[PDB]
Amino acid sequence: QVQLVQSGSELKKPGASVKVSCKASGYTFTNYGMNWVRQAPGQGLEWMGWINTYTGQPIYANDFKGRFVFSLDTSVSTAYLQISSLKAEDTAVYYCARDWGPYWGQGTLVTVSSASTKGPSVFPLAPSSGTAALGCLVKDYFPEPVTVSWNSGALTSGVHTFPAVLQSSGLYSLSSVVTVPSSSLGTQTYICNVNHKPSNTKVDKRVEP
Amino acid sequence: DIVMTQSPDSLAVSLGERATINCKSSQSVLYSSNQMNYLAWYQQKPGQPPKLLIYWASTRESGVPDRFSGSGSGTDFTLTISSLQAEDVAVYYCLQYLSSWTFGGGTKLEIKRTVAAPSVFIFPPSDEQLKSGTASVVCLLNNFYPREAKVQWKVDNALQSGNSQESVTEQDSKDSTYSLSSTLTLSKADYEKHKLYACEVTHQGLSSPVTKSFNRG
Repeated sequence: QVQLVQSGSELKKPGASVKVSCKASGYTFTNYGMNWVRQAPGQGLEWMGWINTYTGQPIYANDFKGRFVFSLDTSVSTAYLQISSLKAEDTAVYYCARDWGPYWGQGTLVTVSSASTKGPSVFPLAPSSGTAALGCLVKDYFPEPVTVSWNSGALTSGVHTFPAVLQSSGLYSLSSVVTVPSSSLGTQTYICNVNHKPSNTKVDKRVEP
Repeated sequence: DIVMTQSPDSLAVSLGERATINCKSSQSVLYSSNQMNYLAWYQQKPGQPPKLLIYWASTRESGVPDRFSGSGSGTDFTLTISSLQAEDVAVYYCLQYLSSWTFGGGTKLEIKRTVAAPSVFIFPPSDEQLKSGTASVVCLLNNFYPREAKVQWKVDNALQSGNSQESVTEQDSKDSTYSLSSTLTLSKADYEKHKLYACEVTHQGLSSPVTKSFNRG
């Protein structure tokens, strides 16, 4: 029943401001306080503070005064996080989390960077020559993330999608692969389905010997 | 000013064994009045929010399997996975919520299994790529354990430095192995100035190294 649904990813340039929303449903909004929590990539969970959803009074952890403001719109049961003067190291997933019980938002990625939105290029890694591995290379996209499936998500077994790497171009890159029977190759078709939502780049490359 | 310190920071345990994570608070989280400990345990897997496992120190959240339990009191606490399963790979966090929230630093739990040799494959650059004029040669190690692996690139048997980037999948939640992709990157130019492209691999699941090469076209 209870749901906390947050706004979508944001790419921001240094100096700007951002406003993440957390919309709650399934309970009386003003009976439970709301927490904000920050997770910088690869790092631990860090409590940012709490807002009294009845009074609007915000409490900030020591490390998050100045640039951070919590607010409400009670009329649509929504909590807001506003960060101003964005820095690169504010790049993080931000989560809303309700007092009492298990309820968390799905989190909102905020990326602070000068660089521009740029969709990838997709390139096969075709098999050749028991088991034969094949894949896709997803190159020169910014920012993170991208998703990948195999055969519109019919082939999930055996799939291995790799963590992105930041190249010294300041653009990301990653590979996705899968191992299959080497008899299947002529008979069976294999398509990697690639999506990068920040630039709308959606691609269904075929991969063949 | 309630500091939470978890230990160890990471931990590898064998499928079927007991996993134990510790959390210590710098002040008691036992509330005198109601004799409850204001302490929770969370499991976070990648891409996901943390999922609550245990609260009031020892009460198991609905839907959480019986193999997870929490105990302890005051300032010292334990999370116990009685019989570890492949799906339990994750980062685990303690939380005190008596006086504001403070999370522990998190504990990365991995599975320890039998040695497993990587399946090495090599993949020459695509024609489509070379048109825009860059060469990405991809070596793949597949389904090995442990994580430790060396990948040396050889161009005409000339050892490469500073032009390959590696990347490792998280441990797989079904069979407890890793996979590693190495990419050698070169200008179209440099790719034409040479012939045999090879990646050589070192591991404990190998008495001696394994190579895979192709010849440029």
